[PDB]
Amino acid sequence: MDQTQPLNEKQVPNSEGCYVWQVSDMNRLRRFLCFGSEGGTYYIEEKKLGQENAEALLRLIEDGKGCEVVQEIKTFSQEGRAAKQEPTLFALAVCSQCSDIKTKQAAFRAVPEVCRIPTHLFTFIQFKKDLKEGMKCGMWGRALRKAVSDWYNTKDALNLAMAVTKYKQRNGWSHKDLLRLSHIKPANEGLTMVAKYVSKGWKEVQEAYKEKELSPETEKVLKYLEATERVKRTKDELEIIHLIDEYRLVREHLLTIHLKSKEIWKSLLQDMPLTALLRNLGKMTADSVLAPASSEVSSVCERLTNEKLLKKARIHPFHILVALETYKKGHGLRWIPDTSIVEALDNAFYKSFKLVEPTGKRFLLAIDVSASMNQRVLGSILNASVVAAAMCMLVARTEKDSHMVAFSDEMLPCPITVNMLLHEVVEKMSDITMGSTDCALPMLWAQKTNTAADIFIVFTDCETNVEDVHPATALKQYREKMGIPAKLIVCAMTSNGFSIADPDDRGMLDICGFDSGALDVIRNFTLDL
RNA sequence: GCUGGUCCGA
RNA sequence: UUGACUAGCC
RNA sequence: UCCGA
Ligand SMILES: [Mg+2]
Repeated sequence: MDQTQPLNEKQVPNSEGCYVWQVSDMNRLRRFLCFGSEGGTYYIEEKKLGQENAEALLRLIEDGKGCEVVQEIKTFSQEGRAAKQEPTLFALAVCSQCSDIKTKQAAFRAVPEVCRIPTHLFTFIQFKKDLKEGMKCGMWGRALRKAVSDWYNTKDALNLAMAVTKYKQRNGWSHKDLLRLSHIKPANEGLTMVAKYVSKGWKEVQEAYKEKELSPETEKVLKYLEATERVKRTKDELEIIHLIDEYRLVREHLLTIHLKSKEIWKSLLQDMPLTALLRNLGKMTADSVLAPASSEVSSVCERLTNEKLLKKARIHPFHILVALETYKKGHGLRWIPDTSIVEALDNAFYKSFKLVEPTGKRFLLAIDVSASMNQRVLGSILNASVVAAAMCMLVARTEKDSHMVAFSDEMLPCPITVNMLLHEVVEKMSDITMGSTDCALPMLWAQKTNTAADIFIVFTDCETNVEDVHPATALKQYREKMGIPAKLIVCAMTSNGFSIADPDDRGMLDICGFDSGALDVIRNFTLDL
């Protein structure tokens, strides 16, 4: 009895034809939320992968778990546990469409909390448009009109003014489009002004409010909207700098000619929101606004390493990782990556995760480096082995008693250590992918060598394909031969529906890579909590 | 007063 | 933007 | 496709 044979009737064949278990639908939902389906996997094509997860979603709704789905989507969104928004928004769109009335109602109820910025709302609505044929249903019923109307009417006019000028339109939709389709009725004078600005433009608003009496709050909105117009009618460096300071305008408010100015950037740097700062490190370095040993460089490092703000702004470790890698590249533009910035990014990476108190148990961390793990993740340049290595570094730095190992169809030494800097672990890992997949190795190896481990964490895509015993079986053998209640945590690295964890074994757990809140689930499972 | 749906955006 | 239609609710 | 702590 080996992997090419089913262990029981509950097992199904994976992409290689070997037998594993079907991961639960709620668990597959989480994998989807964290990895999406873009780029598909080594075995499944993008489109097919998308349909598979969409199928699982519909199955959840059909099984009457639609409200649990929405709750899970909302939780991931609010806590920022997922690197990208597309998957959560696509899922919310499905739930808001054709689902049972309860599911649909919970979904729209979650719109304000899930769609925080215009880009989210625009993307959500576009997916509902794409789902319009496949789900045989229209989208502009009273519920969507109401949800969109509330999105605008429950917001402070001045804040909305910032939102509609910074994000005029994204992913196919503009605010004008939404107002036209929602037929919103402004809830106050500030909203009416903004609605008028979005629908007819500045000139219209100006003529509409001339000789008109306005509260002091409305006056603020008018002045702000005017500033966004004024900044586009001048090439004077100082006037722009003063408007930025005065109205806290951001990069999105400026013209191309303005972004060539080192001084405009320095003033832009003053109150640059966190994500924008992270993504423009390369640009500002090339322009010398982030000069070596400068005062800006030092300021930037302090912002990137402040755990409180990283959480507040919902900065995800994967964003940190991607930024780190491209910044280190030194080209995108050409620049000398600042070593202090590079060190701060490494530091922020770990801080971006939801940290927890250590358990003090013995962990054996095994990274799957088989050929399939060369698959790209989240449309980035980083493969699954690289991403999993980053997760291992996280766990290894949380649990002092951690041992890292690698494997394909044979055990291999791990070329990374707990003291390395992230960019270094990345370089040491993108040449390792090779060979077949034997997911039972870690447990078999530990037994053979008498290595004591309380927890086995295996980072893989669960596409095991060697004529060796089932990993579940290897785990059972380890428990008996070593006299240790070892547990296996399967850290999924894709959104396929396969798992080597035995559903009937309370000692085996399914979770997925780069869920910024995964360290919490691991701690609870480990401590039997 | 309210909430489901069809149409109306680009 | 500040709907049309339709189905229904208090 | 740039989440104002
Ligand atoms: Mg493989």
